[PDB]
Amino acid sequence: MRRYEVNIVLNPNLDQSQLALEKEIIQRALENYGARVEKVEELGLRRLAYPIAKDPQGYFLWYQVEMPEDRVNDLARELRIRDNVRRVMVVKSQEPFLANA
Amino acid sequence: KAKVKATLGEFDLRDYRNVEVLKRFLSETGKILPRRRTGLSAKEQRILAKTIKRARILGLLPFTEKLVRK
Amino acid sequence: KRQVASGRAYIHASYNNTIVTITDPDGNPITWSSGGVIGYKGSRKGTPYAAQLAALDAAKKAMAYGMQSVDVIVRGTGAGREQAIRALQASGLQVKSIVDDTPVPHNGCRPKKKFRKAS
Amino acid sequence: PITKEEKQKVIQEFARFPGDTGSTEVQVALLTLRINRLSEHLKVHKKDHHSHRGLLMMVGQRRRLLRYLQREDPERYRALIEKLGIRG
RNA sequence: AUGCGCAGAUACCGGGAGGAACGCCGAUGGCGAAGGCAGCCACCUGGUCCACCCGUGACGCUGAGGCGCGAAAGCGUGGGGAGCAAACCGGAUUAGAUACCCGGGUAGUCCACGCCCUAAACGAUGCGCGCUAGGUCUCUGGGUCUCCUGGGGGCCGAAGCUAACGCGU
Repeated sequence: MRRYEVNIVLNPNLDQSQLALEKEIIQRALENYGARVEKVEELGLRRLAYPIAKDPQGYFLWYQVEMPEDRVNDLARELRIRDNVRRVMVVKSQEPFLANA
Repeated sequence: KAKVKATLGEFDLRDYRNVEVLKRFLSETGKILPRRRTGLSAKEQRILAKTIKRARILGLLPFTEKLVRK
Repeated sequence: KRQVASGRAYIHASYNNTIVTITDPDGNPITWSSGGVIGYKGSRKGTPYAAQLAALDAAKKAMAYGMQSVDVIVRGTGAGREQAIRALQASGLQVKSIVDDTPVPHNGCRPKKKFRKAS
Repeated sequence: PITKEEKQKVIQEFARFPGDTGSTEVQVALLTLRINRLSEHLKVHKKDHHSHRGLLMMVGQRRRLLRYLQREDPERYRALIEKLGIRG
């Protein structure tokens, strides 16, 4: 069971309740699928470089997680049945290759 | 010209969220710049093209822009 | 008719003709012109001169709605692109800024034999 | 896939003596893991012929090693196929 | 010119459906036995290169037949069908034009499953191993990192070979 990065872009028009409702709906799914959570980074509001679902912006989640490889598809499948879930992009974690010094 | 590698210090070119760096690698039409211009190596540019594309799907980078003043 | 102080000038410059449409700031047509709209027919509608006439016609028709400045948006590469542009500059009607927004597939549909000859 | 501890399990399980990594029996066991895993893959992915070419090759490499043992020591040759349950 | 347009088309803005293909990166680049392989993500899986010099102990090479893979077009059953387009329907052209050009258009192109088994299936060069100057460009490892040292891709070309053209670690 390996280490991944879950990206979620959320609807940018949510009050603390609808917003943190989604999040707990997410933490739920995540647990339910086998994912313990290393680091996190809620960067929330960012201005999209092109309109996603008609909206000039999007709300950015970012978990780092370990989970069972065979569930990773099945999680992100589910993770995105929501409407305020606009992108799910789950990526195998990676040594940070660099340039310049 | 200048080389887009010569403008920076250490950056993780696998980091698909760093728009401020990643963005300096696109044209004004927002297209992945050639190595002629980026001054990266083959190996590096291979990993860049991969990360930019990711950024794109995430909504953090353009696929195209309109050229200004043609 | 309505006052539109400024808006947009679309040059659609093809190999076969040039059409110009002028719109309000939201992109709803105000007036248009073309090589056919001036007197020309068929082959001549191409030609840089047709382009000029047409741009000028479209502009003058539009100054009628009290329009006074525009953003230009060019599309195609065709015998008359730049005459249409120089024409709007020289039309009075102040040209705020030119953009090329010619469309291009990110590799899409098979083209007609005509535009494939490079195998 | 096949993890270091999965492999290592199987090496120990077969090694003629402590620290043996490259005996004919170790080889034949390691091959058999691979073949078996690969066979499973192909019954579900019938289309993946590029891999099936891998398979033909492993199976070849197996049969060749076995022929070797069978000729050098018909005894441990028999030990290995009992243990693995194959070639006959 | 056929054609489409006042049942308002072309151009322009907004919303939707759908099918097919992946711009830039892109290379003189990479991968695969060949056919061949190009948006991105996961999972399942094949090959292969380097270093260490640790294990086995010649277990090797090739390979009639067999078996498997095999571009395009084509066949069967069932889907799909945007764009393209044999046939075909028109418009031009022409001495004529069963064509080149133009407007339409079905099969097909797409998917699943089963067939077909062909090709300028080409490096027109079977597979393995050993030996025989170098220079320069390049992809990818390792080192004590000017360089040295593996494994790919190129060109120039010692010796030599070739009817010549060329070939030439």
